[PDB]
Amino acid sequence: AEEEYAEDCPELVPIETKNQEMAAVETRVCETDGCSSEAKLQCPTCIKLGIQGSYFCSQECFKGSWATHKLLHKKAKDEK
Ligand SMILES: [Zn+2]
Ligand SMILES: [Zn+2]
Repeated sequence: AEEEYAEDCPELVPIETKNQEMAAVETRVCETDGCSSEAKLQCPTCIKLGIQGSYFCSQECFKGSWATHKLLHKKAKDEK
């Protein structure tokens, strides 16, 4: 054999909030489709990859959703 995947689900991170600016952005739900909870955490690997949103509600929930979330990281790119 050669090698296997090197994916990992480390401790999530808090969503960098801001002051009560006029041009603020409300509404924050768990990224998971089957989770309508308040999103407070964010995906670390996402910030690096370059994906929008990616906000979780809790680690306990992230650990699970990660099973599918990780798949999102490897989207289906095309060449036109
Ligand atoms: Zn992510
Ligand atoms: Zn959640």
